[PDB]
Amino acid sequence: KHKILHRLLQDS
Amino acid sequence: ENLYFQGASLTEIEHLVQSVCKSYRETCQLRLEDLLRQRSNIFSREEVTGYQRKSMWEMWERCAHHLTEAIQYVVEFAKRLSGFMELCQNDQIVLLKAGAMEVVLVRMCRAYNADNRTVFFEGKYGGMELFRALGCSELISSIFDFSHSLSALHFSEDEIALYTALVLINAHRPGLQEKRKVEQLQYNLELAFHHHLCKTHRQSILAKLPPKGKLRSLCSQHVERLQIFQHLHPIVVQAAFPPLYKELFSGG
Ligand SMILES: CCS(=O)(=O)c1ccc([C@@H](NC(C)=O)C(=O)Nc2cc(-c3cc(C#N)cc(F)c3OC)cs2)cc1
Ligand code: NA
Repeated sequence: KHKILHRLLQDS
Repeated sequence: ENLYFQGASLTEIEHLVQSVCKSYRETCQLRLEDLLRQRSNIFSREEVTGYQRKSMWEMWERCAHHLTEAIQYVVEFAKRLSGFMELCQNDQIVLLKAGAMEVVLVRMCRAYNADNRTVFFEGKYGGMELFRALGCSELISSIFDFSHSLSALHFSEDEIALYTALVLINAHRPGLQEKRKVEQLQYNLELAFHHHLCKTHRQSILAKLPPKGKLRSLCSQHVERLQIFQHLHPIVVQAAFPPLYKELFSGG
């Protein structure tokens, strides 16, 4: 249940 | 939301060429000149034997980590790509899940030396024998062959930038919510790529590019070989595989 993609997409 | 979500003029297509090439230059991970220069730094027979003696799980873990690092640069490229951040988060994730690996496979041809059939891995150039401990020689040789066919095209960095943008912006990916928006973005990126090939007298490469089915088969084989490894070493995947790698290739 990992969710790194949304973190990467959200980080600015 | 974005100019490239509607019909683009020639001047706007010219601007897209420049933009895609810049987004790629800023996220290419390794510079081509560094990769070219290191071609003479080849693993010794002793070093090759060292990799061959490594356990299957330790080789799988090292490759997953290196692939995860390459994928992180692709996520950044996507983020800098015109129109991508204007798509909805579902579409952004669909496109990256289906496409990140494909972009990595295309990018890898820069790290491949067609003269001796070696690839840049962990500081030096090694042949497919370097990966014998993995126990998926059919997938390794198929990736080597793919890198070999792309290397025959003598791709420029600008060509890789434009082609990978198209690999990623694919309106045929299953699960896209704003399909027409992606279709328009893809069309403008196709025009950008084809304009650049027209402008540099490189339209002869169009019939030589691999079929879309080829990148899909390579990605499917990877997912399949990962499931076979996962059955043999489930705690290795769960404990030591990068979380991003698992999110993309083993459903989390
Ligand atoms: C992809 C972007 S770039 O061209 O800038 C770039 C970045 C890093 C590396 C490199 N960095 C390290 C530290 O090692 C790297 O990660 N090299 C890998 C090769 C393979 C690999 C290559 C083939 C083929 N051809 C076939 C395979 F089966 C393979 O995986 C078993 C996996 S990881 C290479 C290229
Ligand atoms: Na090459």
